[PDB]
Amino acid sequence: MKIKGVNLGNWLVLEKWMSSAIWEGTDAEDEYYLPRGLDSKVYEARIKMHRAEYISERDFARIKAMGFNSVRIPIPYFIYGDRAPFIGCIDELDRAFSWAEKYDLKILIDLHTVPMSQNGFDNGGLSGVCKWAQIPEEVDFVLNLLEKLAKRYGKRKGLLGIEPINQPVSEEMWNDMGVQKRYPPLDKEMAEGSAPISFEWLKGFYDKAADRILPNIDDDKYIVFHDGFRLHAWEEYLTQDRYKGRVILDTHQYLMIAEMLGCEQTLEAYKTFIKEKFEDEITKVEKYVPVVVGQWCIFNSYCVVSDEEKRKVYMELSKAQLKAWDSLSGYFYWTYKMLLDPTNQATWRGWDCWDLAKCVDEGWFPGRVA
Amino acid sequence: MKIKGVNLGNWLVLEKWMSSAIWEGTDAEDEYYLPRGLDSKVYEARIKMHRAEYISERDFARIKAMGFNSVRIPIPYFIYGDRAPFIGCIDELDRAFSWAEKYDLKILIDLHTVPMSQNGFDNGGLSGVCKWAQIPEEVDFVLNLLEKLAKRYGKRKGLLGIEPINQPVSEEMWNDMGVQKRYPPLDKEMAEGSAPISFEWLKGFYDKAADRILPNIDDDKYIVFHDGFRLHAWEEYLTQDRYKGRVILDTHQYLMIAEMLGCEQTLEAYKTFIKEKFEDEITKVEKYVPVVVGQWCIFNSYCVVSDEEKRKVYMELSKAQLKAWDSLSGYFYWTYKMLLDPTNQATWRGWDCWDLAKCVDEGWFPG
Repeated sequence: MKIKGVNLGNWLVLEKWMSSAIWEGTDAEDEYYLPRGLDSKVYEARIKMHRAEYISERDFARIKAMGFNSVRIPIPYFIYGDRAPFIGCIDELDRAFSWAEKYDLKILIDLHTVPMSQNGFDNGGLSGVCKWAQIPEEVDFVLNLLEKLAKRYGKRKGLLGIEPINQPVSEEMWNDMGVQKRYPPLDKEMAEGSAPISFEWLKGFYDKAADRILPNIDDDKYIVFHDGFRLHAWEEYLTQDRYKGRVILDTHQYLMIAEMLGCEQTLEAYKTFIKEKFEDEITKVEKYVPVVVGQWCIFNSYCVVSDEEKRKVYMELSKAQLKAWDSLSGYFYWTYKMLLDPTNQATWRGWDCWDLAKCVDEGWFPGRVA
Repeated sequence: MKIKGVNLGNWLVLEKWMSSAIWEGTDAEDEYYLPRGLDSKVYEARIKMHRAEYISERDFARIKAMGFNSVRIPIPYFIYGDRAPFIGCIDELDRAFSWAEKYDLKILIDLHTVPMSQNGFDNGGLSGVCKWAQIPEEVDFVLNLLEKLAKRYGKRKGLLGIEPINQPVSEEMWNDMGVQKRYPPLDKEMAEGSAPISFEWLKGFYDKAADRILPNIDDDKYIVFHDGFRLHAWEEYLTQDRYKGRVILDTHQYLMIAEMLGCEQTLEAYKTFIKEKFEDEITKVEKYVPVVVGQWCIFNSYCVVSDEEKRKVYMELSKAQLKAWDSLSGYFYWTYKMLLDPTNQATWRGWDCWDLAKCVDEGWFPG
């Protein structure tokens, strides 16, 4: 297994910072409140235009041309069109499968959002609220959704696997990130009582998700479990007989943490950090379960210095991380594409490196990975 | 600078065949009728999303990375926002200039559409109507618009030049192409009296446009005159002393026209046509005036056959035309980007080669 991938962030699951136009004229910060700030016909028009334009067949041709073999697609819980006022997008996912199959790429379906949220992050669609796991109706809704998706795509050549939930927040991450202040909730009463998701509860959900997914996908397909921010917690759970050869652990690792931990802002120090904190630690998990780094990037404060120097640095950080991931089962860069405008929004300078295809065009990431 | 360019078709000037989402739920065939088929708030939402998503900074980075130095940007006559119900797009053009200057690209501003049309083509915004040149008030509107744009951008590092009007239709084109049957007018009364634009009228308009543009652009910038489908008509006009060093002739050349004229649909026949009808003829014009081939592509009916042979044919047609243009002042591929789905909408198989960036990714055009 050598998964070389990109994420399709901000396509079917909106991330406000990655593109401004859909948010114009509203005060919404997240997916949940966007339709509440617009006339229904305007919301529909913007959503449908965004989904048609942001990712299309030509993007799959580009991803293949860069040497990737896989794509991770964040999908929303409302994909089947059964959760008003949100707009379904099963047709978009169907088209993605057709384009992946044309270009000999495989898709990891990533259920990125759930009703009432698994993390309270803005990327989860509902800022500052984290109550999904406390609401059995919505847990059951998600399990039914996962079953439907497995039945729909489980025999497809273009399926790599299914990830039952992105980024279920741990107690440590919930407290350390100060989630409800970092992503302040609009409805304070909706937010009160929110709780992080315990390891034991998550294992129980994973058991049920496996019961819905594994019987309904072909025997070469994978279930991909997010680490729930507990990289080293999963040996006993993921070495169970039912999972042998059928599972991948997804961990998300951002280079920017090096600076917070005191890494010197030189290439030599960043490369040592990548070797020690990323390669050396994560390969310990690879010993007993395949691991993909399902979100990572080259963002760093040093490059936020001439343009030539920042190009040199970005390229070396790309190569150093790619080298680390060669000791694992693979990776998905976060993210393939944004619509950032650092030329005119000067405060976003240093942040366009989260757009992988743009990194390639700037000389910040290798032109080909295979 | 040898001009190595791509067009930004379908960005600010819509062309229905290149993307479907904006037309959903309507039977509009062109720019003019789109707002007539939608609630105003829906039209505005769709136009604004399309313009934000279709072209952005990352596209200028890609164009530079692919080795181009120039973009040709079709703009609509309603760009300043003064022609209801259409939506202005000065901001978009201003952003294009900022991105071009960041990436060391130059912009040819191409006025692609005019009120009541210069060609009756769908790409002119109003199918089957061609009356602009018969309406002095709208000719004047266009002259004022060109003057404003020349003043706004004429001192900018990122400006290559200004093209006063795209594809003003000739008598021969109007007759031979059967424009009004190919692009039938929705409103027969509006279309009544449509007529092609004569060479003598066009030179008169060019004199007026040059008076609005040339005093307002710097000496390293150009007025770019479309040939009006008359490649060889311009020697006397464009060698006047006042135009020396300030002018480029824009000619549009499509390999598929060879098929209409009876060319065999083989690579060898296409290459012969490219050498004899493109290179050998257009280089005669380059001898007396700079020429750019402002729209061209690799579309051919042969490729419409194994994927590998299709790839080799496309790459050879790219290389053969690039070789032809090497003896000219430059070119702009039509077009940079489309949103076709040939996988699911098989009508478009063989047509995605009009998307230059996708050509590069398929190995149909040199990296």
